Amino acid sequence: MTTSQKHRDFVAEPMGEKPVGSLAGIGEVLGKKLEERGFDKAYVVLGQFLVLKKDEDLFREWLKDTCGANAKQSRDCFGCLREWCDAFL
Amino acid sequence: MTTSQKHRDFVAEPMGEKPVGSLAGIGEVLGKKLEERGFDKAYVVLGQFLVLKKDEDLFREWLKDTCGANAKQSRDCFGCLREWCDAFL
Amino acid sequence: HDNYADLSDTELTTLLRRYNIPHGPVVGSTRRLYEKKIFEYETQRRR
Repeated sequence: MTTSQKHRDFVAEPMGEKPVGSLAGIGEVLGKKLEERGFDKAYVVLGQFLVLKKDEDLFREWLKDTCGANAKQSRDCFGCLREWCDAFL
Repeated sequence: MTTSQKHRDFVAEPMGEKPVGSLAGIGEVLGKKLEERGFDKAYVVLGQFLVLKKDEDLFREWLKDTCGANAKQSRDCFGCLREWCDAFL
Repeated sequence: HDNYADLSDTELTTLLRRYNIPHGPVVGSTRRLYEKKIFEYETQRRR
């Protein structure tokens, strides 16, 4: 899963108030759609993952249906948000 | 804010998969209503707080409108969930 | 299905803005709560 250094950097130190586009799998174009949806910060998006009880099918359908992310980009957010939770939750 | 030892214990160690009724301010009766609302775990409720951008007025209206918590019990959840985030987020 | 339920997330957000009503992310899980908030305000203007 050739994730960018952001995936390891994200699960290597707190998220603080970093921008949504900072989450692995979310690019600048996708971060803009979530931002227009009321998610101007990554911690708001991690909240959605927690509300879905880590349901991978509900999360991927939610992200894809919410912005149009591909099956591939959603996998990076699932493991990226989920691994952060494993070290942090 | 005479919060029970649960408030300090909650922000003193990870939350893990502890039951919703474990959050400070949420009693067994209130934990049952959130549970019927799809929040069988505390980490699902913390997610709601993250989705509301810590908006105290939206959070208190949501918890009160969702279960009927009093202005008093919602204050314990706000500072309790918010302080956990300060140490864990 | 509700009058306000036929509004799309983008249209719902612009409506809350017109009334200057604070809000967070709009999602079916909290969309209903938002539909009720606009109804209460719009009701006042109707009275």
